[PDB]
Amino acid sequence: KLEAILSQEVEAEIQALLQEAEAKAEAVKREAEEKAKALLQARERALEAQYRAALRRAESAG
Amino acid sequence: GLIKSLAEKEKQLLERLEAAKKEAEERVKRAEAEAKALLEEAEAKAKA
Repeated sequence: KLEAILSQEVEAEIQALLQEAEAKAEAVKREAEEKAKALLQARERALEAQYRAALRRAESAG
Repeated sequence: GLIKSLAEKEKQLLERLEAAKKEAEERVKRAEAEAKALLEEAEAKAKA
């Protein structure tokens, strides 16, 4: 019938839009994990540096 | 065939769109907030 056409113009948009917004809610969240990981990768190198420098200084000093 | 078929069907097609737009924004919303709170845990942890 004619009401069955109407349910199909909607039922198409409301999956196109909600599939799109579940891949932005994916995407932001993927970059959020890859940032936190990298802000701790730079933190890891820094600490190392400070320890290699530190020990050399105490060897020289002594 | 009455006009009531398409009339009272149209005013449901509009509700189906509205929930679509809602729960699109209310989903991305969650992710943006969750991205902030995650990177706070990454600062809180990192300085300590």
